[PDB]
Amino acid sequence: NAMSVVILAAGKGTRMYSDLPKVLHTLAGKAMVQHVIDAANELGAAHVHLVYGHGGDLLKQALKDDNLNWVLQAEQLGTGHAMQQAAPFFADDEDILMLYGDVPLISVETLQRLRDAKPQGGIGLLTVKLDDPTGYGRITRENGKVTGIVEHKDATDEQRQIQEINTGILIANGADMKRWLAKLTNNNAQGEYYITDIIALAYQEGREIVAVHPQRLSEVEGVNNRLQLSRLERVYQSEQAEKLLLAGVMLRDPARFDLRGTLTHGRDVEIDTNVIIEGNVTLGHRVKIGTGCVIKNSVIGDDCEISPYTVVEDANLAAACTIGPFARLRPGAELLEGAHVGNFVEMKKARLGKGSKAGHLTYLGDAEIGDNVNIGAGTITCNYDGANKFKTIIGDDVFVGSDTQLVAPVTVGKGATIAAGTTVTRNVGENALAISRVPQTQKEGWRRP
Amino acid sequence: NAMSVVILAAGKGTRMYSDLPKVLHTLAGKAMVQHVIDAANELGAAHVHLVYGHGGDLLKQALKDDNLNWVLQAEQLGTGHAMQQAAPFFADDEDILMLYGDVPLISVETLQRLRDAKPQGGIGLLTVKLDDPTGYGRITRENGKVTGIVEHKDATDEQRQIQEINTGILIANGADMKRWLAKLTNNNAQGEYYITDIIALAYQEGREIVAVHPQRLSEVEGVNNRLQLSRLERVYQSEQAEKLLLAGVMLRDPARFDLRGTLTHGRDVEIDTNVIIEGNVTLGHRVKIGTGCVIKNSVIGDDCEISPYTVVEDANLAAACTIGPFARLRPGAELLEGAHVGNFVEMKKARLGKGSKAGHLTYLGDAEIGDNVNIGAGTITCNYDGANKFKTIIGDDVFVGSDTQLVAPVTVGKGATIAAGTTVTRNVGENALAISRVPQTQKEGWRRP
Amino acid sequence: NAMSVVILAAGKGTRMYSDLPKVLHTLAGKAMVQHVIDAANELGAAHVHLVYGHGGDLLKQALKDDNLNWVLQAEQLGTGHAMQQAAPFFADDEDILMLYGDVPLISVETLQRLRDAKPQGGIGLLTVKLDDPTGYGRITRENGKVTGIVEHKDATDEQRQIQEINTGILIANGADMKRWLAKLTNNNAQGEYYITDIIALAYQEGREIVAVHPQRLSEVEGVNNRLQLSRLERVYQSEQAEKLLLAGVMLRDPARFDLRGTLTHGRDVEIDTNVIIEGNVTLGHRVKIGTGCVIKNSVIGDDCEISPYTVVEDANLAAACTIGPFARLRPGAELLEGAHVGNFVEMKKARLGKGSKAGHLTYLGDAEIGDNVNIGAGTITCNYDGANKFKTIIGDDVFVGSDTQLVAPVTVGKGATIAAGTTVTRNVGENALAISRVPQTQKEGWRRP
Ligand SMILES: CC(C)(COP(=O)(O)OP(=O)(O)OC[C@H]1O[C@@H](n2cnc3c(N)ncnc32)[C@H](O)[C@@H]1OP(=O)(O)O)[C@@H](O)C(=O)NCCC(=O)NCCS
Ligand SMILES: CC(C)(COP(=O)(O)OP(=O)(O)OC[C@H]1O[C@@H](n2cnc3c(N)ncnc32)[C@H](O)[C@@H]1OP(=O)(O)O)[C@@H](O)C(=O)NCCC(=O)NCCS
Ligand SMILES: CC(C)(COP(=O)(O)OP(=O)(O)OC[C@H]1O[C@@H](n2cnc3c(N)ncnc32)[C@H](O)[C@@H]1OP(=O)(O)O)[C@@H](O)C(=O)NCCC(=O)NCCS
Ligand SMILES: CC(=O)N[C@H]1[C@@H](OP(=O)(O)OP(=O)(O)OC[C@H]2O[C@@H](n3ccc(=O)[nH]c3=O)[C@H](O)[C@@H]2O)O[C@H](CO)[C@@H](O)[C@@H]1O
Ligand SMILES: CC(=O)N[C@H]1[C@@H](OP(=O)(O)OP(=O)(O)OC[C@H]2O[C@@H](n3ccc(=O)[nH]c3=O)[C@H](O)[C@@H]2O)O[C@H](CO)[C@@H](O)[C@@H]1O
Ligand SMILES: CC(=O)N[C@H]1[C@@H](OP(=O)(O)OP(=O)(O)OC[C@H]2O[C@@H](n3ccc(=O)[nH]c3=O)[C@H](O)[C@@H]2O)O[C@H](CO)[C@@H](O)[C@@H]1O
Ligand SMILES: [Co+2]
Ligand SMILES: [Co+2]
Repeated sequence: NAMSVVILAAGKGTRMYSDLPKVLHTLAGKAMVQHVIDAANELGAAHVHLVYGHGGDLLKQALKDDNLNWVLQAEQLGTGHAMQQAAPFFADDEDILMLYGDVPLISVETLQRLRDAKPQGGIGLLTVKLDDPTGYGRITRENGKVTGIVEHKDATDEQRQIQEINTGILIANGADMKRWLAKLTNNNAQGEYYITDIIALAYQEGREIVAVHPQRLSEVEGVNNRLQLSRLERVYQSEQAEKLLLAGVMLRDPARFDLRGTLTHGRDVEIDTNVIIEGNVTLGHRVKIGTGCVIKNSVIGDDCEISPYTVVEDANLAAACTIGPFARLRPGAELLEGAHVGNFVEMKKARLGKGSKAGHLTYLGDAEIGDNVNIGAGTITCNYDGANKFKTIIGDDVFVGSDTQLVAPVTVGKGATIAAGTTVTRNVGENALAISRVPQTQKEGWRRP
Repeated sequence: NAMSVVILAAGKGTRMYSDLPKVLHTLAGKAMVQHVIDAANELGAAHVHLVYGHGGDLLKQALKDDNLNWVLQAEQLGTGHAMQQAAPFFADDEDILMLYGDVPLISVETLQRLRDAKPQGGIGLLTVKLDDPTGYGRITRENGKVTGIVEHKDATDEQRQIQEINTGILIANGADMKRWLAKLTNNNAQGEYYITDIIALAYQEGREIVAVHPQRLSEVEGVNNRLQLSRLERVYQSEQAEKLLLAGVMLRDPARFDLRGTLTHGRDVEIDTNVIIEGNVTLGHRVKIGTGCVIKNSVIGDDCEISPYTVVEDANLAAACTIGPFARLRPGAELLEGAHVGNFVEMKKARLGKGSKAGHLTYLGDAEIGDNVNIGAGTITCNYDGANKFKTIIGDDVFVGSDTQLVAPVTVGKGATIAAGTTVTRNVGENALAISRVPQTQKEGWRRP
Repeated sequence: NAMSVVILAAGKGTRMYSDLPKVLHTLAGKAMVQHVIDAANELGAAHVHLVYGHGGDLLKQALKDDNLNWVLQAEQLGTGHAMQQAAPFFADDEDILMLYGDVPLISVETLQRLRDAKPQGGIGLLTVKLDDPTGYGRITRENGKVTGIVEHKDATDEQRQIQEINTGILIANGADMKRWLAKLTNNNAQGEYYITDIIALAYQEGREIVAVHPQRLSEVEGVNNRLQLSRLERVYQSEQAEKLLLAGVMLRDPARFDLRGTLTHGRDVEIDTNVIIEGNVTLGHRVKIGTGCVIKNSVIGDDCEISPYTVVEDANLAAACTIGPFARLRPGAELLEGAHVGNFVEMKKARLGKGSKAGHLTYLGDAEIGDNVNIGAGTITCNYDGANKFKTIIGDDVFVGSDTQLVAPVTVGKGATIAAGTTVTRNVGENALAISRVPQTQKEGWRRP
């Protein structure tokens, strides 16, 4: 079938105390409204009409989906009024699903359910029964049939007793929506245009409204302040964790895990406490990730062991690598099979070959390191003259003594050995020993301050 | 009006298994009893009478408030007896509020409520209804009026059914308190002096006792062991977190945040998981604090980005700074606008000028660094001859090569450049290149062990 | 009395999505089944019969207890059938307790209770009443007496209403067990051998079955997937935490603490958030452990202060030491009294004497350091020529300048002083100043790229 989605995101989010549009505040690493658009496109929406009021600049900057149609609502005179603005783009032959930009957790499964329930020529409405229905539009039925919605401000003490409430999500046909929308007036408590009136209009036209319910309450919870955003973030993380656990991923504490992106994985992956996964992360089989690690946009091969407090960004680790604790891999770091990176080591745009080790207090940037190479503690590749960055190349079987600086550009041939404390400014030959050392001397009977 | 507070802190805290007075064990970074004194002074108490038994030495050492009057209770013969000791200092014309030193969460709002309820010449009593009232003094009323309190040991099976219990907090007039206190005897189950008897004495004198209730149960919960202290700590942290969230501060996980001091803040501040705030911390607008950071007594300007696992103490960061991950700023560290501090870098009593960068494996202590300065990786300021510490000064536009030691005291002029691996013992001129390098040589066909 | 235990561990654990036997997946640092064996031996079991199906190789590899008797169950035809295999080794004069290898939390106290309840010649059965008894064997009683168990598949709608269910744990005499086991047939819903039938057989023999209940539900919860394992891990950690709190150990957040081994401790020990304890750890009096520390198999003396994010393995710290933040102690690290280790410092097979300090960016391996020694920042002991490792010895009162490398083997005598930036290849005399420095020179008017 055909269907388009309209997302209302023109409301003011003052209880957030922010200089950023409310629907842009993130949850799980992404804008609240991006979550809604994702569900919209995942549902098959043909067009996605974003109705906004202000901060349109900040909005277009952050939102760049293709099926995105921007609709301005200069004045917020109500949800019905906001829909009136988008109406012009509705297709008589297409279904129109309405959503809120501040209700991020709504699921596609529930939206698919609502979809299939919409009566022909009728309306699909999503409702939930709440313990305390205060503030919500009340659902009135006659002989068991939905005949309308009474906003909290307008309901009578008696109607206020109804616990079935309107969540705000509904689907109808473009043409229908258009005829009803045109007949809206604002004679009411709030003195605005209620999109909720269309339920009545449709009913007295003979049409029928069907009400389906969500799988969970959080599915239709809206965000008006940062406490509510916080709450939903935990709900989301708890769901993510459950899925992973049931999928074979062991989490040492599901309450202390955060997934802010996408995780692909093999079998027997084990993740300890307080680990954060961001962007796109791929883990091979039997990968072990110690406590406190932050992994972002990286590939980690089979049998890798990431020790506690290790930060990895845009890195690529081949099989059987061991890194950490306290290691920092920056964009471009690559570790071939069996490579080892110890504590207080930083890598950026550098490849460490098979079986090579960089054990301690080392900085490797803009470097190409061969296999079975040993980088002594304190080694640093000085890759920047203050204007340009230069490359350092270290061949296979090289042994770099502790506290060596390699002033780029420089190449060290296979099997070379670099004396501890050497400042390397010139290429080193294969099988040669490079050194720039002052012989050690002594001064007898020396007294300090 | 006039009012004084009496804090009972002379009881034994044996279930703590500690060599430190029970009321000194901290909650949220401060002694349990300091919490009570804070509420007392915040309520306007004129005098605060601390009734203690032992560890008076450790107590005076830790408690140094001005309105503090120490009252010794050599023997713990009961709460009534403890009040008898403080009685001599009560003012006939002042109200006397009684509190417990091991009930830290009592709120000022609830204490203010009790204050305004106290009948003229009567007593203000705080009561709570509990599911299991075992162990607590039972509140007896007649025709709906509080006529006394029956301690658990003395109540009858029937009175033990009463669920309204005495929390221990009450307020009365100095003179009244004095006449009643003098009439206390210890004929009872426990064989001690119950301050709770004054309720009866006042009633048969014709006076009236009013009972107000707390806002929350935790408000009047007492601490007898470390599990209970733990519980209250989480309650306290949860309240703190809520306030911040509602005030515009985004916390990625309110359950993984700890505030042990005071936090001032601007708008759009974002705090990730497991961050600890201690002492007095001020955050400008849009400050981002990554996971695992510990921030103590520091000032952080607008737009600063603190990366994961960064420890900051008594530091001052100007606007737009970026520090971490794995950075350690010690007392005296100062970063001017746009300064950058990378991983595995430590600063102590050192100022890093505008746009200056200290990227990796570096230690800067007792240093003054100008603007647009670049401190190569591995650089260390050797600020201590073993007896005294000395200052290092680096002018603007200086470029310090990797692995350079600056033996203090030394000054590097503007625009100078220091060769990688240099040991700087003498001042460097402006626009000069300093170096102390051995030319690199090679030994052909070298074989390692 | 005499008693042997049989542990069924031959079932398939497919919902784990693992290549490792289900009962080998760990909880609190140890294999699920090791937990059961521990309780078995702690209960006094004489023999422990492990009934397994596959992965026997991986099982024997990981399990090496002495009283362990391996019984193969090539085909899993039911629990009764599995017991039939172990039957041959039962002693007519001994009690036989049956347990599950995937029910790790069962307690010895509850097992001791079941023990003492077993009627003479009867059966001790453990039962729990569940809200939703679906899937569990149903307990049928007549006139209040247990007369059998009806498996869920076989119960009638009416029997399915019974909420008292069989947990699977039972104890009986060897001889009895043997006669009943021999009379089992598999005419039933599942078409297998139910060990649960023996309850009926015993009843019609005139014997009596007694049902005792566990202290907590988690005690008899089984693990079929990683979500359930996760759940139990938290239950276990929560219990551990409670015990410690009640024993005098202060935990800043009992929900953020993990004990995966054994902890011995003194008084007033304080542990902050996110600390992990592994293997055997001993803490003296008043030890303070900051947030994020990982302590494994170490000894920590009185008054030690471990700062945030410090990793300690197989270390030994004397009294009053201070280490961290960001410190890494590896196997063999030893700190004598009052020693200090700062940030970004790593130690391995090295002893730091009384009052000695290694403040920053330092690596000490295979070293012996005397008392009152000061290791300047950037110091590194180059303990490996690429084939062998060598020892570095530093006498008392030595002062090592920043960025010094000590090429092992080398000895520095008492009171010596090593100039900053020195490469030490030869022994240094007592009270001598060692140096290998190029005098600093300057090049006027130097311009960078
Ligand atoms: C000192 C340094 C700046 C010189 O760079 P360079 O210009 O490429 O080296 P050059 O071969 O051109 O010679 C430089 C000058 O120093 C002098 N020089 C070289 N080696 C010397 C030594 N051992 N002793 C004294 N003077 C020496 C030369 O005479 C030469 O100038 P000249 O034209 O008068 O002969 C450079 O080697 C260095 O240490 N750079 C820093 C790299 C770094 O740490 N980067 C970190 C990136 S994050
Ligand atoms: C080596 C060191 C101790 C000398 O300090 P100093 O006394 O201030 O330096 P001085 O100029 O007084 O001269 C010291 C002696 O060494 C000798 N010397 C200096 N430079 C030398 C060189 N390149 N080669 C050989 N000998 C040298 C001098 O002859 C002099 O003694 P003299 O009186 O016999 O001539 C010092 O430079 C050093 O490295 N200090 C450590 C700083 C540090 O790392 N602090 C960390 C704080 S946490
Ligand atoms: C350079 C190094 C490899 C030499 O080791 P060594 O063989 O034990 O030292 P030796 O005394 O045997 O002499 C080595 C050679 O270098 C030459 N040499 C020594 N000092 C020199 C100097 N200052 N300048 C030039 N050449 C020098 C010698 O002539 C000698 O060879 P020769 O037989 O031709 O005379 C060594 O000192 C070193 O730096 N090792 C690395 C240690 C390390 O960092 N380990 C980390 C473990 S994780
Ligand atoms: C009249 C109406 O529709 N009532 C419904 C609306 O209440 P109500 O009108 O009170 O809801 P809100 O004011 O929060 O607005 C709903 C959503 O519409 C957006 N918005 C609102 C006004 C506007 O002019 N433009 C705009 O884009 C808001 O940004 C928000 O995303 O949602 C409730 C659920 O939350 C339902 O139970 C109510 O029946
Ligand atoms: C007789 C009396 O007052 N009973 C009240 C008291 O019980 P109860 O007397 O049982 O309470 P506690 O023994 O815990 O003592 C209360 C507080 O008084 C202090 N203290 C106690 C005795 C002493 O000689 N000196 C001293 O300073 C303790 O340190 C504690 O801070 O508190 C309960 C609430 O917790 C009330 O429900 C009881 O009605
Ligand atoms: C017939 C029987 O005994 N029923 C009991 C069994 O159910 P049920 O037979 O359904 O239980 P499971 O299939 O999970 O097996 C129980 C335990 O026995 C092991 N196993 C099973 C079959 C086999 O051939 N070999 C083997 O070693 C499993 O690995 C598991 O550790 O446990 C339930 C509690 O969990 C009880 O309420 C049921 O009354
Ligand atoms: Co060096
Ligand atoms: Co160095």
